[PDB]
Amino acid sequence: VRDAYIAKPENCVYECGITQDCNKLCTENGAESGYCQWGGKYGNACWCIKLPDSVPIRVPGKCQ
Repeated sequence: VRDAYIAKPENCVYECGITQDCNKLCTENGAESGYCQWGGKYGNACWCIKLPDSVPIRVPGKCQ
């Protein structure tokens, strides 16, 4: 597993600061940890700590 910017398909980010449940969603997904990254390359997004291969992250492209 490895840290990264967790997201939801199709290639879509997960805004935070309003839900404040990144740690829960991340953990449940199978990640070691997670939180709300307020200030990232693509703005505010739910960050994930230690994510399994099966659970990829947001990739550079369009959303569907």
